[PDB]
Amino acid sequence: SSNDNIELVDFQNIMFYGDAEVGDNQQPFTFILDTGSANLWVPSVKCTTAGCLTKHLYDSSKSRTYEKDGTKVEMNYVSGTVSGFFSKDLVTVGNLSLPYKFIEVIDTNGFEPTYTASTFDGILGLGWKDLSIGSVDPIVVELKNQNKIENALFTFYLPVHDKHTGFLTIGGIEERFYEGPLTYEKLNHDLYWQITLDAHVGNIMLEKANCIVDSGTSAITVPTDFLNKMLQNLDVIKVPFLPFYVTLCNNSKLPTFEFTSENGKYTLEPEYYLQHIEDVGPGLCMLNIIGLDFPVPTFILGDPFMRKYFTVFDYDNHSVGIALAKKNL
Amino acid sequence: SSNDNIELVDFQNIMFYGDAEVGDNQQPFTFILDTGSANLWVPSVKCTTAGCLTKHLYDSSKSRTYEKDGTKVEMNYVSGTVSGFFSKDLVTVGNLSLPYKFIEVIDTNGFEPTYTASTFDGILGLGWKDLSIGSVDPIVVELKNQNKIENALFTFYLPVHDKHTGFLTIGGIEERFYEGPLTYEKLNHDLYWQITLDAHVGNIMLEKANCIVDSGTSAITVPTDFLNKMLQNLDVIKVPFLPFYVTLCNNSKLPTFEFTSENGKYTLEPEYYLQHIEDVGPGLCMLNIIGLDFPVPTFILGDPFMRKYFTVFDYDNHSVGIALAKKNL
Amino acid sequence: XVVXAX
Amino acid sequence: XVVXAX
Repeated sequence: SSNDNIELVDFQNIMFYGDAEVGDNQQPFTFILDTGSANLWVPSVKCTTAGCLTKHLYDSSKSRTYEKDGTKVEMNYVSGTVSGFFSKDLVTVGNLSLPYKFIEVIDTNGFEPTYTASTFDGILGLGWKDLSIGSVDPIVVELKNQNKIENALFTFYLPVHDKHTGFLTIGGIEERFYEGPLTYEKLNHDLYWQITLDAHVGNIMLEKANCIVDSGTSAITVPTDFLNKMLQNLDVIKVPFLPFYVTLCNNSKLPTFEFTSENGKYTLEPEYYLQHIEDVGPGLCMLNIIGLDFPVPTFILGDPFMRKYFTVFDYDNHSVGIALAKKNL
Repeated sequence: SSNDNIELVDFQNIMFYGDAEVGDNQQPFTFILDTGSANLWVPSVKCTTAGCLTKHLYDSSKSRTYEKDGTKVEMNYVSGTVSGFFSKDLVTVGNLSLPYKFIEVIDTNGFEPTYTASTFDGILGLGWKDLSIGSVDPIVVELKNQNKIENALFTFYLPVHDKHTGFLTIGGIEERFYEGPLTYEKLNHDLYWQITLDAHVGNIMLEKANCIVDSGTSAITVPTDFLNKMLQNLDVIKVPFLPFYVTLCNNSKLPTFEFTSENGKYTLEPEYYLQHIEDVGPGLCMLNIIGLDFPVPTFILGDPFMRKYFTVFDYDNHSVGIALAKKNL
Repeated sequence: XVVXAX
Repeated sequence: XVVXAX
């Protein structure tokens, strides 16, 4: 070894969590590690809302390195909102640590039912500074600026439920996690980990699509028009008014997503975007895809993409590295 | 006869639509007639979004009665957002007509994929003035102020698939639509059509709950905590990472809602609220009870409630009248 | 699901 | 589903 690793455990076969600590007394929390945001938050002992009941809670009084701030702040995600106030304390990811500005959340009611239905405590953003609220330098950037890691990069190797755990690796790239070569794609903006790829599924093509690589999204997210055309004659049932797309798992018509650049070609076959729902009915699957429109046509390459492809998030070189993940360690 | 009636058509026993016209020429449109909002909007001919390409579009240059405004408006709903600009024109509802402020929508992507998947063109709000954007007096209020109708009230007899069509009746109450007594519940606020009822499912009780009677909602919506307690008494199948559940339609343990006031008792059995998904499996249903947290503990009595109960929306007396709907006309 | 205004 | 920042 040489790089620091946070072990990742799957949540309900699609998302994944990892643990980190806040305070000089190493108060532990379970996090969604989220390349699609850029703020760290943990629920406070000062939380009053029902969603905090089952959570680990941060107690600033128990940490000598706590530094008061108290600036109020609301953190908004596509899926919900939490609010509280800024604080500063030692954040420990792996056995790397640094003083860090984060949000003590005291109100989680804007993040229900998700928060209560889930077993994470907080979210640890891994995006770029401009995506942050409160102008926070990213953890991995600060760590390299303070010379605590070799490279301002991190790496995701996602867990698979029955097979193996996953790792968030900070500071370096480990060959054990992927097969074949890494291909690098330059960021089109330092905001999300967003790259430009042609997106192809049917005879449907969206050239130069904005593709966000987002560990904190459980699905593949697709422009609504693209999705509608995708599903035309696919024998997929959209349950009226629900983003719930049901198919025979062995539906021969299900296409393969193909995202291409000059550098590389990344595909997502049905086996990666289908989720079994045998308890709903025999041989049934749902498409783990949703339609979502951004100002610019955008795909979120969420967990289903990252489950197939090992990913490198390189701040120094402003790029995402992609390689086929090893099926087994 | 003698009241203004607008025929209503069912969509999969889950929503309903009615037609109205805009401009002095015909220009027909299909609307969600929505007691939970207070604005009228139609997709403009200036809308080039993929959603609008499948819709009947409003051309303001084809109407002499049109008068420009152009003030930018964003309309927000729980289920999405559309944007455009205010216009004014002759809005014809049934055989009645009046000059009226409405929105020409030019962006619909924040309302996808529901907009494209559905066959309605726009939404006609039937709420109170304080709910509107641009302080628009409700159509029915203005119609009674202009002496086109006897009473500032409207009435909903919802269609039931394979049984009968329905009607939105403006100006008066017709006995043909219901059996037994009407019971009037006073509004707790002039905003939504919102009344106070004790809501109970067994020992799960929320006394003096805020209950919004909403024709534009396809589910029964309950506080998330309330849904969680109800789910403890069921063995339904949760859809992976979605707040939706699958059941056999004949699951005898499915809850019957009971809503009680000093004046009346209302019940809603599974036969009314479940969403059938026969195209996924025989006798399969979505639970169609959705957790939704308002600042105040709130139930939305959506279409499922209104399919069972004929409803009278009385501006003059600030009340909702409730009676058992006739099973067939 | 659909839930209609804020 | 879940989609993580605005």
